[PDB]
Amino acid sequence: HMAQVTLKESGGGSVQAGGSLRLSCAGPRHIPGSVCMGWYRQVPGKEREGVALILIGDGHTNYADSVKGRFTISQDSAANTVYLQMNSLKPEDTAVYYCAAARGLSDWTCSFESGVNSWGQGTQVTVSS
Amino acid sequence: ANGYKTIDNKNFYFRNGLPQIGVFKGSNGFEYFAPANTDANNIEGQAIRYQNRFLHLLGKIYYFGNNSKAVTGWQTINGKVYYFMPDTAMAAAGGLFEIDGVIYFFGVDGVKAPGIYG
Repeated sequence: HMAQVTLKESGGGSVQAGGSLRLSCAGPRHIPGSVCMGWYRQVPGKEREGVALILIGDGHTNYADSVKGRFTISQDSAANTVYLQMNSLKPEDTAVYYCAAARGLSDWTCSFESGVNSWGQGTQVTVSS
Repeated sequence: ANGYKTIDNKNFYFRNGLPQIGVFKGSNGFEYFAPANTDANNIEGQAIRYQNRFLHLLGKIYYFGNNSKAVTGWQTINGKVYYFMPDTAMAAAGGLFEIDGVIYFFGVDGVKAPGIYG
């Protein structure tokens, strides 16, 4: 079983179209089993969507098509912590970004589907025209 | 006179009628039966509190969780993947290991290399 973990978030901010921002999300130092960490985003009024996940300690990445080639997810090389480098920001990227942790799939991949175990409280990112 | 014993509310793991030092599985999971004066004046071979940390013992590597018991199986610790062998709790280390029919590489420090090796 995957116990719930606390996910502490930092970063975000407000930029003009075209800018760059970074998010960070830290989990506890020890998580049994395999773990995918990363972000989903939700605009108030809209549905939540996956943004990017990475499998900690192995490195499979999964990106939403709408952010591929602009946002990059990486992990810290000494902690259960991930980073989202949000380059080339567009107004449509404006949302609350929520850190997520979920079990890795048996083939060492992460999916946005089939359940998230733990959530962060969320970070607002705002991009203006 | 062999095996796990509870004496005066302390736990020991006996062989040859003497407390052994090491990480052994008693009725209460894998515990660290430590040399005297490792923690809080424990006596020789007494199981000690030893939590949320690695243990290096005779060139083997263990990880103790929040209940002073050594973990087993896949574990994600400090950004890295480890696999602690179920029957010993020792980290897989030093080369190729076949786990559930898949081959992986683990470094000398027990860290799993990215990817599948066979």
